[PDB]
Amino acid sequence: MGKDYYQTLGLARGASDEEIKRAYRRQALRYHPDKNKEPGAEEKFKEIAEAYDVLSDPRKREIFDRYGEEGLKGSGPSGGSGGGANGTSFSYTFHGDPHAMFAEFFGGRN
Repeated sequence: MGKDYYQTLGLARGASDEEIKRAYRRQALRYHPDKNKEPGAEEKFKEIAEAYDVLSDPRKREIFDRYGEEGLKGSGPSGGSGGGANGTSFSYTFHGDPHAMFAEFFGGRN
């Protein structure tokens, strides 16, 4: 339905940076390799990692915040052109994967 980052974190849209980190920890633990091994859920984890990605990274934070998810995937206000993609397909920037951030922050623990 909706790829609401806060709903994928599992908290209120008006939550705090700290709560976003903690909420993210729960979710990253939820889909941690040693906790959950399922195809598609691995992609859900990417979507959650993406959710946080922007919450941790001001560079996509403004974007998400400004327009939302569609303005980051390439289907928002200029949907179809995806910024400069023009005719090129493009998923969420899962390259930006704060499982390295997570591994650094919490290390896959509580």
